Parts: sequence; C-alpha cells; structure tokens
Amino acid sequence: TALVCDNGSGLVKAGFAGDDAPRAVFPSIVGRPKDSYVGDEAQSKRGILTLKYPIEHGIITNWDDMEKIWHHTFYNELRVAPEEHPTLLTEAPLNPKANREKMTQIMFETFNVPAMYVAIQAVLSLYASGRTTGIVLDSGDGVTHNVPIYEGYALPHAIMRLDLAGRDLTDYLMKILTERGYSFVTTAEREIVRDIKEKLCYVALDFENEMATAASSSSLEKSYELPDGQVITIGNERFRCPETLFQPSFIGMESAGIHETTYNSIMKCDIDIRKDLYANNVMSGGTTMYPGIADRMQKEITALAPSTMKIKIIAPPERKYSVWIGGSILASLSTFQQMWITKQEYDEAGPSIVHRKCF
Amino acid sequence: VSDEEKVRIAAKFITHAPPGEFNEVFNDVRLLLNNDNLLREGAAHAFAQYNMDQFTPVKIEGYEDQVLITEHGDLGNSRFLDPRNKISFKFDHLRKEASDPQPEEADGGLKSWRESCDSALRAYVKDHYSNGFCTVYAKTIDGQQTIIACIESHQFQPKNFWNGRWRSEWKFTITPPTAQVVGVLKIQVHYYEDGNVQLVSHKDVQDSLTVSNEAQTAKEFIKIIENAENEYQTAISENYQTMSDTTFKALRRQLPVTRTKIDWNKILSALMEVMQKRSKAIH
Amino acid sequence: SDQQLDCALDLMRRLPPQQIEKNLSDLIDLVPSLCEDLLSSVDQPLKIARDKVVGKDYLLCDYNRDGDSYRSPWSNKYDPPLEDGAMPSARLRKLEVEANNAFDQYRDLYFEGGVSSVYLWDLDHGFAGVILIKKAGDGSKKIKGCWDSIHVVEVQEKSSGRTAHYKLTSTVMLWLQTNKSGSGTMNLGGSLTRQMEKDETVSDCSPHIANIGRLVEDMENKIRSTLNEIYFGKTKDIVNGLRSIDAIPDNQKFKQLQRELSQVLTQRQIGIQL
Ligand SMILES: Nc1ncnc2c1ncn2[C@@H]1O[C@H](COP(=O)(O)OP(=O)(O)O)[C@@H](O)[C@H]1O
Ligand SMILES: [Mg+2]
Repeated sequence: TALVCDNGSGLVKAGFAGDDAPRAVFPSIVGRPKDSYVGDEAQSKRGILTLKYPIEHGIITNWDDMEKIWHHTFYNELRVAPEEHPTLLTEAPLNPKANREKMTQIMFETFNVPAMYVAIQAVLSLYASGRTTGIVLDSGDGVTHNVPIYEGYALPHAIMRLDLAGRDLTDYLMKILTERGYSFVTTAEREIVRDIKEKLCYVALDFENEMATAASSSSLEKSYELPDGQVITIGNERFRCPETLFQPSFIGMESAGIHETTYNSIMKCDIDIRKDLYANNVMSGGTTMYPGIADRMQKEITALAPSTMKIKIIAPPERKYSVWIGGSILASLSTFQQMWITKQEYDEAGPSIVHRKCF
Repeated sequence: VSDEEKVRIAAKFITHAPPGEFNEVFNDVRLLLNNDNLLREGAAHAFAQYNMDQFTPVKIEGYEDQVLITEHGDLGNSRFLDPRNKISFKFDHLRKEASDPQPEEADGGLKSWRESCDSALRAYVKDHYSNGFCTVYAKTIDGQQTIIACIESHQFQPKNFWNGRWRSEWKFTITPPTAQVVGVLKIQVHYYEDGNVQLVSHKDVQDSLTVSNEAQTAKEFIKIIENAENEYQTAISENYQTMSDTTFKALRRQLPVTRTKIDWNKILSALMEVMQKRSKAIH
Repeated sequence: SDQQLDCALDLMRRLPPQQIEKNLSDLIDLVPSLCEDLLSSVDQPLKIARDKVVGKDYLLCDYNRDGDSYRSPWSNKYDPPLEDGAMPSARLRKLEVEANNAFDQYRDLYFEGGVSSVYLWDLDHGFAGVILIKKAGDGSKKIKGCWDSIHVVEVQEKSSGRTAHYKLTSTVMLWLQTNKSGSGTMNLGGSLTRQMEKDETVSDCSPHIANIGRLVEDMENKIRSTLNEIYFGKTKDIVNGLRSIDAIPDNQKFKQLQRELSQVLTQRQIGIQL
C-alpha cells in the first residue's frame, strides 16, 4: 500500500496506492506568528499569521518549511508511521541535480523510509492517460511545461518552460475587476476572486467576434453570489482572462503562447516519431479545466501543421488529479519490487547513494 | 580541359568528402568523369587515403570482432595488421572484400605493455560510450617503442537526415626517466533537414605525469585521458550554452537595445541642444 | 540532359561553406555548357565594390547587371558611361532614395555596421525588388564570421481596395568560428531559404516601403531564432549522444528490466483500457 505524495506549488496531494482518488488534498502554505500552523488552520487565522509559500515555480526554495509540510503530511493527514512501507515522490523536470538528493538526505535523517522511486511529474501522466508515447503539458499553478516522452524516457534537450500559470491569471482577473467598479483589494479577498475563475470563465475561437458579440448584445452576463448577500453581474472578462495563455502580451511577457510552444516541442525531435506524437497530445494539470480549451488547440494547430496528416488531441475528465493516479498505478505493479532506491543500498554504501544511483 | 587537372580535382573533392557517406559522392564523381579506366588507378590513392583518415571499422569474416584502420598503425602495404589474434588481412578500399588468411609474427619485446593497454582502454571504452570502437597498436620508431591508442564512434542514420562521428588518437612513449602524453581529438556532425549545417572541431593536447611500474602503468594515462575528455565536454557545452550573448551577438542581435520591434512609421518620418545647459547647471 | 545539373546541385550542398567560392571556380572547370545556368540557381557569396564619386562601398549582384555593366544604387552610373539605358521608373526614383537611406538606419539598430543595398525592377503589373545585406567579422574581435542575406520581393496588381499581396522569398548564409584554448577550434556553418505571402492595406501613413521593412525585419528575426534554436540546437544533442558525460554501467544493469517493464505495461494497458 505505497504512499503517493505528489508535491505542487498550489495544492499538495497525498494518499495510498490502492485507491483511485487522493485522500488528502490541502494547500501548501506555511504561516508564522504556535509555529506549526500549516494548511487550513493557517488560512483561518489570517489576521495574525504572516503566510509564506515554501515551494516557488516548481523548485523548493525554503527547505525548513518544506520539512514542516512533509511532517504535517505524515502525521495529521494520514495518521500512519513514516517507516511502515515505501513512499513515492515527484519533482518537476529541469531541476538542479543536487536538489534531487537534498530531499533524500533530509528524508532519511528524520523518517528513514524503506525505499524511494523519485521520478518526474510528467512521465507518469502519460501512463495515466493509458499510453507510453506523447506530448505532455504541466499547465499547473507555478509553472507550465511542454515535455515530450517516447517509450517512457524524458528527453532533456526537447522541453520548454513558461512562467505563465494560474496565479498570474488570477492577478490579471483582479486587475480587470477593479476597472468595472467592484473593487477587490488586499490578499484576504483572493480566495473569492479565484472562485469566479473556476465556474465563470471559458475560451472562445473568434477572440474578436466574441468581443464584438459581448459588447453589442448583453446576453453574455452572469450573476454571482458573493458570501455577503451581494450579487455581482459580470460581463466581458469571462473570456479575457483565459486568453492570456494564448497571448501573453496582455500581462506584458513577450514569450509565446501555449499554442506555438507545442509546435516548437515537436520541431526539436526526429522525423520518424512525429507521426506518433501528433496522434496523442495529452493535457494535464489544474489550469486546463476550462470548457472548450480542446477546440481552440485543435483549430490553432491545424492552421500551423502540414495539411497532409491528422492531429488528434484528447483529454480525460479527471485531468486535475492525473498526476496522483498515474503514480498509484505505477507504485503497485508486479515487476516493480526489484528496482527501488531501497534502504539497504544506503545502509551498505553509507552517504554515497547521493552521487551513484541517479538513474 | 586537361585530364590530370580533372583527376586531381576529383582527388581533392573526395579528400574533403562529406561526413561519412561514400556511395552517393562516388556515383556522382563517376557521372561527371568519362574515363573510368583512369578513375580506377588515378583515384585509387584518394579513396585509400579517405579510408585511412576516417578510421572506418571493418567486420572480419566471423571471428566475432571488428577492427579499425589507422594511418599510423596499419602495416602500410596492400595487406594490413591487427592488434589481436595474430592474423594480417587485406582490406579492399571499395568493395570491402575479406581475404589473406596468413598470420604474422609480433616483436614480443613489450607485449605485456600493449596487452595491458588493450585491457585498460577496453574497460573505459565500453561503459563510458553509448556505442564506440577502439584499437591499440605498438611499434618501434627511431629505436623507441610507441603505443598508439585510437578511438572512433559513429551514429550513421540516412532516413532522419543527420550524420555524426567522433575520432581521437593518443600517443604513449617508453621513457623511464619521464613519460609524455600526446592527444588529438576531432568531431564532425552534419544536419541537412531542409537546410545545411556543418560542424567541424579539432583539438590537440600535450601533457605528462610521473613514471610507474607495470602494476600501475595501465592507470595514469587512462586517468589523464578521462580528465581531458571530461574537461573538453565541459568546455564545449559551457561555450555553446552562451552562444546567443557572447559570440553570436557580434554577427547579429536578437532584438535591439529597445527590446521592441523598430517603429517604421517614425523612422520614415532642437530639444537636445537646449537640454545641455540644464544638464550642466543641475549636475 | 537534366540529371547532370541536379547532380551538380547535389554536389553543391554537400561541400562545407567556407571555401565554396573556390569550388565555384572548380565548377566551371568541370562542365562548361552548364556554367551559366547554374549561377542562376546556386546562391553565391556576394562581392563588394567601391563608388568613386561618393566614397562608399556597395554590393554587386546578378540582376543589376546588363552586358557586364553594373549600376550603383546611390549614384546612377555604369562602367561604360552613357552606353545603355540606366535606372528607369523616375516615379520610383524617390522610392529608392528613401529606401537606400531607410534600411541603413535599420543597419544601425541591429548589426551596428555592415553594408546594404536595394534595387527595384519594372514589370507588366506592378514591380519587383532585390535586397542585399552583408556583414563581415570584426578585425579587433577574436570572432571572425560572415552573414549574407538575399531577399526577393514581388507585388501583384489589385484593381481596388488598396490591398497588396507581398510575396517575399529570402535566403541566408552564415559562417562562424571559435578558437578558444579550452575547446581548441570549432566551426559552424549554415544555409537556409524560405518564402511567404501576405495581404495588407495601402495607406498614406503606412506606404509600401513601411510594409517591405516590416516583412524584411520579421523574416530576419524569425530565421535567426529558427536557425539558432531548432537547427543548431540538436547538434549539441548529437555530440552528447556520441558520449555521455558520466560513466553509465548503472543503466545497462537495469535496461533488461526496463524492457520487461515496457512489455508488461503494454500488456496491462490493453488489459484494462480504462
Ligand atoms: N475548477 C478549476 N477551474 C480552473 N482552474 C482551476 C480549477 N481548480 C483549480 N484551478 C487552478 O489550478 C491551480 C492548481 O493547480 P495545481 O494542479 O495544484 O498545480 P500543481 O499541482 O502543479 O501545484 C489553482 O491555483 C487554480 O488557480
Ligand atoms: Mg501540478
């Protein structure tokens, strides 16, 4: 019953192997004025605690607070002893190599788990979809990636990184909302302006035609119940927020959108694998829930690929937790028993596994 | 058009032949030339030299091994020499024919040294390469024994449209007073997917370390070689990663200083004079 | 009759760039009958000439030549003076005068040097144009490279709407070398050619040459980034694939287990299939 404990910049996930849903999903945020206030209790007492994020942009910056998060994960959320059974962990691609083992040594120094299979986040989402070959988008909370995978191997020379993610979109939505008249100020009112983003945002094909229709006919208006008794009618930002991914010049970044980088991902690859890689582009992450985001990609790529072949783009319904399930279907498998980063290797070789078993 | 001019023109064409493919260039130089009878012998030395320089491998008739061809290591006559198994062979420059089942006789003066060289080079030629082949030769030049260690690796693929080759050679001398190490490296890669890209690189290194006995002599040059190669890869990767801001900005910038597209309307279509007095008085 | 010229073109792309002009000489030694027509096919590095009346250099080309007599873009002249018609389309004269000025202001913002030239044509319905840019390596700087680029522009007629279809073809030659002590000598070369077509309106605020400058600058930026990232990029992949930086006995120990893992996963995915 292996533990899958998927880290993340927004919301940390933890659970057992046999289940098909993450049992413990809680925010990864640490407050300071007791000192051990992490998670929902940290959010509740916002009037005294100076909240701060340990993880930033997919690379662990502060290490003590990440240790506190790991301690809270294995004590209150799961209520199990650390060393009962192996634990699996994940880290984003394009990381400092020493940071892979910097967490291994602090894990053994306080938990001494029986084994590890520290792996990439994107290599297993493709397995969760159900295949071994394809392109993957880690459109998450801190960063976005384009990562091709062929036969289970991650090519380090063919990945791309984008800074645009959910938090920038939420900040932009706040900026647009200030202009209408309903001013939202300070960080306490973030959790509600995120809520408008979840269930009142979508994408449109004709960005200009949609703007013309919204400005002319006031049928694209929706009412939202704030938790005060007030009701806010919201109009034209229902498509001006998610379009920032396809045109980053709105915020100011000169980087390309997430629709040209899927092209550069596969230009930097062999001739013979492209027929395989167009056929299966797999979505993932928390920031790809919006309705109709498959159709915009299907229309944009067809205008930029050769017209002599077929592009099929797919997405499961359970895109948000696809990293967790893909771990749990890999941790519990028949021939998986023999290749772990087991404890006896560290016990025999002493502090030498940190530069030997890097595979 | 003088005939011998044409012959030597084909000779220096094939001398600078592209990275690895020989059949297409051979067919086309056959096409341009009319006197194939003169091509048989007036281009034999050029094709032979191309085989000598490239360090090509050849798979022998079923002794479960393949061997390289070295300019400084082969026998030199029509029939060449091998390090292992004591069987000289005749290798055709064009048809890759296998013949000459006639052994020969080694000097035997320092066979332990060359055997240890083979055994040590083998160990860090297998694991540290993805796919490569090596050879080691020993010969007496000017009354002094010299050991030449040669390494070659190729990744030929026509359908993907790229070619690549690594070649390297190292010299070792027998001087109990003080040893000396000479090394030469070269890289050749070619990419032609709807374009042209060539990359040629060469390097030479001179270094040395203390002498040692037979139990230890198989390790010092191996360590020197591995250190030199690793530092070379570090150097080329470090220089390549900073291409867009160190060496490539001299030819052309990515964007101008303004970090924006040039505004052609204002380019198509005195404040500075007056502002100088303000700049003087204030500062 | 037609295969030999294709074979000559095949030979042309095969040789390295840094001495191709010598090969061009060698080319005219091999087959004299096809010496003229191949020059119209194969792009060549361009030559630099000097104007005597203004004291500045310009760029020789193929399509500003008639009877072995060239024209300077700045001062209308020929080596045989007043023996043939020179620089037609006086209404286009002004549209050269700005243009010869205009693109050198573009030289000053990107290259910080180099030499440029533009020559326009006449044709039945509209006009055409040929634009040249050359940049040589700096003498003081250790790096010694060369950039050449040729552009051909065509515009079709339109009866009304003030919308013009510009067709732009472009070709770039690039050569770079480094001689740093750490890595010895390294050389890089490149040749590329592309086309595109675009429709855009004609306005008093935005004349034709503004659009031509837009297309030229966009093509050059796109080709620069494309050649840097996609083409030159995976040479690093090939050289790092020839040998790994670290020793790898470890992956070979578990490679057979990886193959068995792939086999059983391929079985299992079909086994459940959601
Ligand atoms: N239903 C939803 N619709 C749209 N966006 C959502 C939804 N739920 C969460 N998000 C966004 O996704 C983010 C969470 O991303 P996540 O998948 O946790 O990234 P990571 O796991 O890499 O940290 C949140 O910050 C939020 O902005
Ligand atoms: Mg995530």
